[PDB]
Amino acid sequence: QGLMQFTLPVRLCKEIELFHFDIGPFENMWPGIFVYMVHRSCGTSCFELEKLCRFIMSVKKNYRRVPYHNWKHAVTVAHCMYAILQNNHTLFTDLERKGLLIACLCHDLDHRGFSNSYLQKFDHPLAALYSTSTMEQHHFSQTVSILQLEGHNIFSTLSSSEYEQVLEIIRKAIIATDLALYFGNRKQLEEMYQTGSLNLNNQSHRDRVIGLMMTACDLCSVTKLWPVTKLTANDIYAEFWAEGDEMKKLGIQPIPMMDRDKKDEVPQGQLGFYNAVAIPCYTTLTQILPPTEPLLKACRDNLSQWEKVIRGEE
Ligand SMILES: COc1ccccc1N1CCN(C(=O)c2cc3c(C)nn(-c4ccccc4)c3s2)CC1
Ligand SMILES: [Mg+2]
Ligand SMILES: [Zn+2]
Repeated sequence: QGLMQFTLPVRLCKEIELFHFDIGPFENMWPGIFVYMVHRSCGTSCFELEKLCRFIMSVKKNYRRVPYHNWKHAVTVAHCMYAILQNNHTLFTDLERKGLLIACLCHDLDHRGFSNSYLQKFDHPLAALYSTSTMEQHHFSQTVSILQLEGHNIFSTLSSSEYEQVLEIIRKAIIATDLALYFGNRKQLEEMYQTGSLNLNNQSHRDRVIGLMMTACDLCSVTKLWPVTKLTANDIYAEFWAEGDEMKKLGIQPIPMMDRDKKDEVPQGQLGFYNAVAIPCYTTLTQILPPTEPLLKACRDNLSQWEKVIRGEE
């Protein structure tokens, strides 16, 4: 370091502060974008540049060449967390700022493009090792593995205490990306916010709020400009339909979402997801953290674009 400030071209320098930023098609700039975000979000001092770079490149190596759950998704989810943190400066601890961008970059490590359900019906060894949140316990495991490589300990300055705290933020943040867990997490938050029992000084409450941030960042393709949203959906479904094919190979009719013979039902499927998942997620998030409102507004814009697709207005 340490008078070595990363800088981006002007258009990226400005637009990276906005929730709807797309990191672009130049894979070799993504490490640079992430370090930029860590530097501005956390400090130039929070991590040793040499170690941070080495960690980022091993994380990248451990993402697979799958249509959707890839390195670009990792960096996209970390950019949404960066926009949330930078719009809510004073609400987060020094440990939280450190751990959350790392959690986001690692949250789908070694994803194979298959759901927890498929692993369970295939009888994959991971499903025997981890009975719930199967892929998410795997992703956390891969994170600890990489932190334990020589020259990869980006947390080397933390005390024993702070190190266990930061790895516990990361574990909880990554487990929360299991959408099966989102529904009750958001119900509890909605009740806590409305009865006014929500207390950010309660560690158990902070946990829930970071859980919700993790779902928000993870689903953030629905908060992009329509052409980004529309073209990402193609990647999402290319994984869904492969999984559907693999279900049929086990002798199991897949759900329609995964059946490539039911492509026609995609736009109605997106409506259900926006209504049952996305809109509620950003709504409750915007109640807890008012400056995240642009994510809700962009989500509602994309809902209305999918209504236009159904009405043949596109
Ligand atoms: C009744 O639903 C449930 C009830 C209890 C537990 C689990 C569920 N499932 C909910 C659905 N599940 C999904 O993975 C997802 C389905 C879709 C669809 C359609 N578009 N996107 C998506 C993602 C990211 C961006 C844009 C669009 C997603 S992600 C799995 C779990
Ligand atoms: Mg995941
Ligand atoms: Zn993800």
